[PDB]
Amino acid sequence: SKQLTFISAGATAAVLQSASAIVSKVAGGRVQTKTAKEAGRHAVVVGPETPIGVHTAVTEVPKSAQDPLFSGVSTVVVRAVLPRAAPDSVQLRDALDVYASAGIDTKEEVRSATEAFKKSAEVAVGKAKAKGVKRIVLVVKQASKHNCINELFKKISTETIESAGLTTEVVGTAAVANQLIVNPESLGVVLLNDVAATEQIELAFAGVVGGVSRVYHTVEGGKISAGHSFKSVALAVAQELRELGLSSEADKVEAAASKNPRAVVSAL
Amino acid sequence: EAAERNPTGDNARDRLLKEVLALQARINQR
Amino acid sequence: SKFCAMMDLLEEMQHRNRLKPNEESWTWVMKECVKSGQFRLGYCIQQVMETECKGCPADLVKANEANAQKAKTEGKEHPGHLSQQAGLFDVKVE
Amino acid sequence: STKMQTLHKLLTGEVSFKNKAPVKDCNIVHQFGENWATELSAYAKTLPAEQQKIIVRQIARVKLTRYTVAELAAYCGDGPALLDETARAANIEQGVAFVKAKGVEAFEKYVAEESTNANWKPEEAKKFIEDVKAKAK
Amino acid sequence: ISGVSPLLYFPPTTTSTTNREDQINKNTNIAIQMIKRYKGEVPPHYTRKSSATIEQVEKEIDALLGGAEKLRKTSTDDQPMDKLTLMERCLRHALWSYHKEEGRYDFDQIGRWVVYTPEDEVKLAQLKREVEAKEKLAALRKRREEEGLPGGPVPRINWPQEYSSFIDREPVVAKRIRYDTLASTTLERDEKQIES
Amino acid sequence: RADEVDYTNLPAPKPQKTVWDDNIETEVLRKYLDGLSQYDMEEAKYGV
Amino acid sequence: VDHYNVAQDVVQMLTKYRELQDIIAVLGIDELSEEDKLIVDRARKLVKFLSQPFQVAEVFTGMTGHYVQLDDTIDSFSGLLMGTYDQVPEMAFYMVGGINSVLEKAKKMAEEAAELEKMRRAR
Amino acid sequence: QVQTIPMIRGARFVALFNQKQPSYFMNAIVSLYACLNGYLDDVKVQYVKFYEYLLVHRDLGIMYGTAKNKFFYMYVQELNYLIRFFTLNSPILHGELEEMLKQHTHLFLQHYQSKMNAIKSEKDVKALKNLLYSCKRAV
Repeated sequence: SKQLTFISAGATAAVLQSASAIVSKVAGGRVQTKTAKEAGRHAVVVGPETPIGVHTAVTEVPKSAQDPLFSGVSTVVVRAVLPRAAPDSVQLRDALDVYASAGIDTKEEVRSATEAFKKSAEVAVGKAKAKGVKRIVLVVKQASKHNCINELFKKISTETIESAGLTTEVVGTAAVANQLIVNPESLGVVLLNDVAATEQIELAFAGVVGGVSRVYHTVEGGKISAGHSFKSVALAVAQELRELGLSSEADKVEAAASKNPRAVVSAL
Repeated sequence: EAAERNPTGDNARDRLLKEVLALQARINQR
Repeated sequence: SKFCAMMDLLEEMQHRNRLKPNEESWTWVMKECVKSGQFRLGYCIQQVMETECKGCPADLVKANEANAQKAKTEGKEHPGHLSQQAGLFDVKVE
Repeated sequence: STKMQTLHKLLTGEVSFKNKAPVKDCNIVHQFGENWATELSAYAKTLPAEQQKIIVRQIARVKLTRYTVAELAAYCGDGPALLDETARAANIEQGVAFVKAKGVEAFEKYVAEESTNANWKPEEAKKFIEDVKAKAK
Repeated sequence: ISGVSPLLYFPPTTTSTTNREDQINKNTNIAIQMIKRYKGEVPPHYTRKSSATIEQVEKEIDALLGGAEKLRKTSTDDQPMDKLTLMERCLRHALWSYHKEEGRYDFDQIGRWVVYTPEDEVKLAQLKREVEAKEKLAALRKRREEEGLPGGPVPRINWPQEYSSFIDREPVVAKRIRYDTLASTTLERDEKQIES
Repeated sequence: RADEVDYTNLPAPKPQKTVWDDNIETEVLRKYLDGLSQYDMEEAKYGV
Repeated sequence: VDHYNVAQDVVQMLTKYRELQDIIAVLGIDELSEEDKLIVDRARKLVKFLSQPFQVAEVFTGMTGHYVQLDDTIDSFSGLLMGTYDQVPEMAFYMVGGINSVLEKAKKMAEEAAELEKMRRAR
Repeated sequence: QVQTIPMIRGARFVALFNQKQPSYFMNAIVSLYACLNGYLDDVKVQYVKFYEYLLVHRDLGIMYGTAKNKFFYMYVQELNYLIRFFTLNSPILHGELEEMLKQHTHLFLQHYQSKMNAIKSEKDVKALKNLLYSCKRAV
């Protein structure tokens, strides 16, 4: 009856097959599992690559799945995701910076980028207010190539955050990545501009913590789960089942993920 | 003709310089 | 540079020790230019030998020309940066 | 005494480098020697329990910092404890592909070059090259 | 390079397909994409008042100027021009501007019948080098294809030295990845499609 | 017993600008290749 | 390099100003050329612009001091040499710190004179 | 102000003597020979350094497709030991030396000095000064 939408973005077939086996064995057939390329709700996306239709890329440190090394840490990493076009077409993150050099008009692209950053900033400040932090950390790659996208990102993110009444501290990519991996307790809320390096940093943090499921906020309005490894995907499925209204099944998947990361399907 | 057809700290100085001279023209008028 | 080292030696022999280089001495210079691939230098040595010595060995002259043509075919006749055009306010004086 | 105190502060984040460089496994080895972990662990024993736990946790995090961000994202998806085995398997798989692609003798020369570039020990390189060859057949 | 690495480094030769046709075709999609936005809309269609071919016009011009050859008299550049000279200059200027716009880049006559401002000589010199440069590059990449070498230009580098002077592997690693990926890909674009 | 060393002082990684072979392909991509060199130097200085 | 170029230009302009000061003492201040009647002006603003109010003298002189950053100094003098600030009154540079102070003092002078005109026009 | 030939050449020589770093033997002697033979008479004094920089580093003959020499190019640094063995007034090197000097002078007067004499914009004037300073400090 119900439907779970599986999106594949750069994920090996083994992970997708494992996810399908886990849901089928745990759900028992009550909820069907259909595959697609875009969704707004009841969706799990497998693979490092960002799917189409997501504007925010928040991730946290769930209490249950905290690794012993990172016990007690509490930091929220939100990556701003610009609208994604077809693979052949030039992505906005690159078009916004190259068209200016080429002299092409960049009005519509700026407007689209501004809307995405505003939504991401609103999500980030909401998380910061909920956690109670007073200052957030913006992350922008300091490469000369990305001298325009980051500038707009800083201009808009600081504007929205300052309007909300919180402080912003701008930093690069290398320093923040090292701090987040070594001393993450000194960062409460960190926003990331839309760059390939930031995506890798978000994945690295999501994995080093012990394997977690990232939350993507789409244009249509909602939350979709995202994973890249066996444990992360299993947690993503468990959260998705919990959203559908399945508590016991979600707990079993979470327990299986904690015990046997690479073979959860056989473990449960 | 084509050039006519087509069309932050430093901006503040330009703003002040323009505005500073704006009153200097106005005082001369009346 | 072998060519620079040899030319300096000839200068010592000529201008300080007052000994005139012979044909063999100039033929060790021409061989290096052919071997190194410095065809433009070979042209000057060829004229030097003809002016002072009893001409230049034919094989070296032909070999030198062969090197020049290969550079011409390969576009290496001149350094690349020299052909790039620049204006009054575009020459990046260093 | 000063070296251990400086190292403890640096790992704790109290004091950063002169240029605010990231506190990586590379930079810590750069300024505190190859066996900084061993001496620090021995020194930490002369400190209260809380400081000992922090030192152990910081050392473990620094060791995890020994990988690049891309490697951590690709291989550390299923936890840090399983990172080393996953990375080794991925590294071995690349060797197998190279061997099947451009022979063995060139691969042997390439492994020698990479081990030279990686500061790896001859025994480890020989152990690695033997393992990949065995995996092939 | 401080700190012995946790793993060795290997070539990032991940995907082998990337067929030059497909990659070039993808490169063709980008080229057409950026140009349309830069130029805007295709200009409004125009209906010809008269029908005539460029070759016919050139032949008519040649016939018109051929009958006055005996009457036509040369003179110094600074001296005043004659009716025949003015007519010839105007006709040839229009004809060669049309040809250059079309694509018949015959520089020998363009430099004669179109160059009247030093700016024009500058433009001709810039254009002349560009065409020759593209021809050599296409031949070089054809010869490179005949020699089966990576199309992407190779930076003259010794990576064993790079790791040495560097303090950490991460910047070196990424640098290797970028150039290696650059070498794998070919920077060619479809020719006929763009000209349409 | 005087000062020994400043353990909090690392040497700055001395960057090197990548040099491309002087060919027609380099002339065509002179602007393209220069940007890559600048990006590489920026990455080396900042770290990533 | 920019700092060196600006400093040399100021020195050269000041030296020329001294030479011109000899000729204004011969033929009055009109008889030199147009160029040497724009050099005098921008070099009567440099001299006025080199004075700075020290924070140590706030109590005695009353006027608040200024700490001019090097980056501001190079730009402030560089712009004056080119001729961007050729319309600002000369006195706006006397005992002021930075280019922004020159502009704000100009507002306070232009607005101050505005009341004077309305007074002298009236009454 | 009567400016005879000795006065012009003397003024150019004084300008050339301005140096910051040691000059390679070939570059120095070639520039002196050009000034001595009057190739710099048309070049303004303030532009001598820029003229020298183009002669040594750049090559206008190769740039504007008007090269006829075979070996005597300023980028061939190995000619230093041939100039030191034969002299720039030899039958072997004199002929090509004059050709490149004449071409370099003609191109410089045609392209660079003409534009430099047609600069009035304050921004352009500032840019020209920066160029001259750089040339003076580098050959």
